[PDB]
Amino acid sequence: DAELDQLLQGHYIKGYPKQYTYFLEDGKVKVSRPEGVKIIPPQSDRQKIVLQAHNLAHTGREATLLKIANLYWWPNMRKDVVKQLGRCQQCLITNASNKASGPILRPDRPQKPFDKFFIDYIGPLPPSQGYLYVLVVVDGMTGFTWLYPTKAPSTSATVKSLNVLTSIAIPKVIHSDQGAAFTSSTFAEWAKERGIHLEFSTPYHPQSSGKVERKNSDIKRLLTKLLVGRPTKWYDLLPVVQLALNNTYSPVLKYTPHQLLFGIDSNTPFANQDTLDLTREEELSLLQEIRTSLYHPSTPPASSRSWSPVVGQLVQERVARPASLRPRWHKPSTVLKVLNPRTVVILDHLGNNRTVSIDNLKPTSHQ
Amino acid sequence: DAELDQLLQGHYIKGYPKQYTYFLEDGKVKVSRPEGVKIIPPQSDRQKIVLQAHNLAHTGREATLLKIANLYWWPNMRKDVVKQLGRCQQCLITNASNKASGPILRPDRPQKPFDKFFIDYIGPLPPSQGYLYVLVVVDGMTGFTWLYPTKAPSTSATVKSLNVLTSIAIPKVIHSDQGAAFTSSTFAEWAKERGIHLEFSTPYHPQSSGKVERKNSDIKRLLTKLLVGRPTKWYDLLPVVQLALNNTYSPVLKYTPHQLLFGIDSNTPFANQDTLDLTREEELSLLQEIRTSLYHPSTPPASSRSWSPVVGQLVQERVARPASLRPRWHKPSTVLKVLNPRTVVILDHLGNNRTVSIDNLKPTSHQ
Amino acid sequence: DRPQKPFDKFFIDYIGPLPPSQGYLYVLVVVDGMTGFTWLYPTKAPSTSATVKSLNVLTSIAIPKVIHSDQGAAFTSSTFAEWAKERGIHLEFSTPYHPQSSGKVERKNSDIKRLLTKLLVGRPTKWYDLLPVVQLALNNTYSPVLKYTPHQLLFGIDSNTPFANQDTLDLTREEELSLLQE
Amino acid sequence: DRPQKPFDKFFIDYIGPLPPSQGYLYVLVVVDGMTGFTWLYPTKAPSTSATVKSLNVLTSIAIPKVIHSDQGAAFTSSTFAEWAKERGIHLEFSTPYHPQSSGKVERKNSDIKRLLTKLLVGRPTKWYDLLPVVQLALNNTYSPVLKYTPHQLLFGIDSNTPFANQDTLDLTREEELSLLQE
DNA sequence: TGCGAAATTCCATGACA
DNA sequence: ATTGTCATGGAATTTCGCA
DNA sequence: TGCGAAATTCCATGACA
DNA sequence: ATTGTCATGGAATTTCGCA
Ligand SMILES: COC(=O)CNc1c(C(=O)NCc2ccc(F)cc2F)c(=O)n(O)c2ncccc12
Ligand SMILES: COC(=O)CNc1c(C(=O)NCc2ccc(F)cc2F)c(=O)n(O)c2ncccc12
Ligand SMILES: [Mg+2]
Ligand SMILES: [Mg+2]
Ligand SMILES: [Mg+2]
Ligand SMILES: [Mg+2]
Ligand SMILES: [Mg+2]
Ligand SMILES: [Mg+2]
Ligand SMILES: [Zn+2]
Ligand SMILES: [Zn+2]
Repeated sequence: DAELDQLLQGHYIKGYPKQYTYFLEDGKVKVSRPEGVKIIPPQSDRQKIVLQAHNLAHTGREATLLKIANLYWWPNMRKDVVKQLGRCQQCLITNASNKASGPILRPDRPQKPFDKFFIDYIGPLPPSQGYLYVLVVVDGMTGFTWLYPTKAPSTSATVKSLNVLTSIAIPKVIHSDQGAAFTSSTFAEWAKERGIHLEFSTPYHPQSSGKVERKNSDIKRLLTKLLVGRPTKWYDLLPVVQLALNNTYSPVLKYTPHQLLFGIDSNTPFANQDTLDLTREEELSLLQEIRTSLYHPSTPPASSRSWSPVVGQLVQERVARPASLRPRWHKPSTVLKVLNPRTVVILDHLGNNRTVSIDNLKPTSHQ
Repeated sequence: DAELDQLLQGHYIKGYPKQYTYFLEDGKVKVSRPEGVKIIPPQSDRQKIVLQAHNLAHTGREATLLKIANLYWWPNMRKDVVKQLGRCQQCLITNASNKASGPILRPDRPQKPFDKFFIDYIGPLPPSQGYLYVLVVVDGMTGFTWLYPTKAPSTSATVKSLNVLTSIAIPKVIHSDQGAAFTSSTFAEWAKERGIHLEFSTPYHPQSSGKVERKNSDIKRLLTKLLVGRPTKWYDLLPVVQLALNNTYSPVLKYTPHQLLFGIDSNTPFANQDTLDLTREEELSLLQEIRTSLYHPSTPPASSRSWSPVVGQLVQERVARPASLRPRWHKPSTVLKVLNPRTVVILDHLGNNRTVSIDNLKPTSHQ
Repeated sequence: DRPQKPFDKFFIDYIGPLPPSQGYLYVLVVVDGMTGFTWLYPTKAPSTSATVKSLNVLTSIAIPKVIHSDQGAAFTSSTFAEWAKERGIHLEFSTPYHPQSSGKVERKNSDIKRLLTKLLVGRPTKWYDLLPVVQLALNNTYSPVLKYTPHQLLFGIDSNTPFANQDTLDLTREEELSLLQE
Repeated sequence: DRPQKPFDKFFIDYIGPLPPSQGYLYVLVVVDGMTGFTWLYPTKAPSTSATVKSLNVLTSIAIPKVIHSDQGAAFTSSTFAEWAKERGIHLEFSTPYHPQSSGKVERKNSDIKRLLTKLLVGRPTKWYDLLPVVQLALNNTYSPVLKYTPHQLLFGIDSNTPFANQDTLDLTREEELSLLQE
């Protein structure tokens, strides 16, 4: 009222351009703008107007302004619109993001065999000999894979299988997702007794176990081919598939996982015989050079509209299993620490510290 | 034998380079190559060798050759390898494609309202007033949407809802996916009685109904926002959501679906009043110009490794619901006709003619 | 003064009681004043509840500035007044025993009553299923004054169902005998 | 002549019958000739079936060129010969009553028999669970001749479980009294 | 004839089972 | 016999208010 | 010192619930 | 407190056989 009063008599007010005529009509301050005559509401009514227009269909910036512009005008309207969008809890937790995650990391290949195992379960598969699942264990450095059929993705089945595997060697680190078989206290005690450090993917991010996931693809692809035109009796094929994949060349590496593990082929078809005249010591010397000269990929280019996390930034975690007609995002949380450009610790929506992947985060819009 | 015989005595044979020495040892023709001494098998044994090496793990071109190269050499080995890869039925139907589909078409917006309806079902939703599904009807030209709650995605529920809708106007064409409610003979008879042509998406390709699918997203997004912190009673919100979306501005169009349909806002909040001084005839004249000047997107750039179908090409249709450990692709079929760069008729794996999207096809590898 | 426009004024009235047709006895008639476009809603009673339920369907498509009706109890109730007030709809009533609308709306409501009568005979209990085709006929009827159909004035295009063959709209001699018997 | 290599020759033999441990009575011992690496498989019988089942696990990790054994019935059966022939494995038998292997394999099999005896006393029915730690100990044992453990010669790296404290491998006075009582 | 800022346009991102 | 679509919010671009 | 062709390398595509 | 991966087959590039 007071601000609009001096505008009616001709005094200049910052934000209101002077070249327009501000008159009164029907008890309302109006202005003749190129798009037409618009009502200038007092400052004390603009928040309610923005809220009424936005709440019609919970529209974004432009779709909300187009509604308001049909009747009203005032300085810096979109500023007030964005101010309401950032305060509408329903939009913040339901809307999608339009900013992609930063480019993926390509973490270093483990230096030695048995430095880091990646493990995961496949299944449920069609029942074969009473078995439904396959425990998959891939050595990070070599890609050498062990297959164990199980009746359940349970801790007890994991421990039994790994007790057999660890008869050959004990790994430094075992990496796995946060499935129930690997997060139980029983499995943690099993690893501590053997000096094995357990490493866990961020939740709901199978990329982090990509080493084994990618092997799972090859396992099921070969099983599918061998089972064409036959009933899905896969139990007896696991040893075949294990041996077949462990002696398959990687075209970019020029070596098989067996070769990276032992430095010499065993009595398998088409065995390589290049080191036949070398001694075992000379063979192992060549093997050490091969392990260190393997091709390693680099981080891809960031997309044109990616975001990277910053300490103190407001971010929102993706809802794990969102119910029907329920929001896909949690309420905003704060980035406590940036472990790497793709991994952060947030002050969780429950109050806890949570280590998550930025693939399961979006930056809260409108700051 | 005969070809390898003249090679042992020093005669030149095409394909075998002359600068190498071809000798005999252990009853086998061998050659000293830079990588080492390799066995040269006779022509009559090379197919079996390629097959044995490939069948170890059903490997691709390079991974199969690396096996063969460990022991043997002969002219143009990869040529024989590719010849076997193109004949291995298990690989052709199980392997993935590495050639993307051609760029998407952006078909013309229908010229007039009621020229083409797009219809689809949403659900099952949480039970609200005994209802589980929502029939969605979007006019192609305007985007104006009608919402009907149903207890099942059935033909009877579709006919009842469309009999109410068609009280206002009859559309030329109704487009829908191949769901059961829209493909029944009862629904076909219903449309023929009213002069409505039924148009069907290619199977398993919701992109083709993208007009309604995109509206389904907005419908569920607004329902989610309105139901935050409340039980999911969505039945009474359908009329609200319908009105709210039909009067929401599209930022790229600068108009609401209601405006594109009627040329004037009804008594809704923030109604536009720009044509208040025009007559209805002048209003409808401006509306006709607006309908013809709407922004239309163009075909995006093709990706660097896309494929486009050609008449007579061997292609494979994606398996609809592939069972566990079963191939993801059907046996090769032939392209009969190219309706458009993204749609073809194939001689189906059952012997029938099938109109499919190239998104559900891959080109058969190795010709 | 501003030229007349669609959604400026909706004229509403009840037709009935009719013979039962799938449990419905009345028809709520809604006519847009400017275009003459007609919406028909079957109800079981000429009550406020039935009126609000039917108009909630229509007002989820378009909201009028003014609703006009006579002094019927369904329209003058405090509940219906609150319903209109919640939607920003002004209610306008004609003087008791002096129904007043417009020439176009008067003639349109005449056509509706006559078209229903012509199709009631022979099948008086099957009018619920015929309501869609009745509205299409009414809304694609050429207007001598405006020289456009209601469909054309409302959507600004031609229709896909142009009604060129007009029903006689007068009962044939055999239709009159069957109506006197009923 | 070509230098000796891993997988050139696997030496196999049965140890047993042992006290029952979770239903198993025998141990199939497999030793790689070049590295001395040891695999232990518990079986319920020294039969061809039990041998094929255990070696199918091992031969899904690595296949030897030659398998060496004595003239035991499980190893000289026509079924086991067909099994080896299907995998391209040549079977090599020692002369009856004249067991012949290598100094490294002889001493390795001596260590296995002694290490098992030292851990059998006090818990003669719990050796099934101890088979993993037994192989780790054997395969991470320093070789005086080759100056490398079997683990080092097989994988070309150091191990994450280096066994620095050697068991006495000789029964203590109290362990001898408990073994005589059993 | 040019400046700083507001307003408009652009468009990558992601979801419709 | 058929075919993706478009709300969203930071960024890039254009226009505006003034001189 | 250069040519045609074979061989090798490159790398976008897609799937691991 | 953690992090994508790699077989695949046309295409692009390099090497080979010969002069
Ligand atoms: C995105 O999917 C998820 O949120 C997690 N799903 C699992 C997946 C999963 O979704 N795998 C698919 C998949 C998607 C993207 C990738 F980059 C890798 C994958 F394996 C999984 O492979 N395993 O082993 C799981 N194990 C336990 C619990 C969940 C999963
Ligand atoms: C790829 O998913 C399919 O094969 C088809 N699924 C359906 C989908 C579906 O998968 N929708 C998701 C979806 C994915 C990609 C798109 F470009 C649009 C979509 F709606 C659907 O929306 N409707 O309505 C269906 N109706 C009947 C039968 C199937 C669907
Ligand atoms: Mg998992
Ligand atoms: Mg997995
Ligand atoms: Mg559908
Ligand atoms: Mg759909
Ligand atoms: Mg009345
Ligand atoms: Mg023996
Ligand atoms: Zn909102
Ligand atoms: Zn194959």
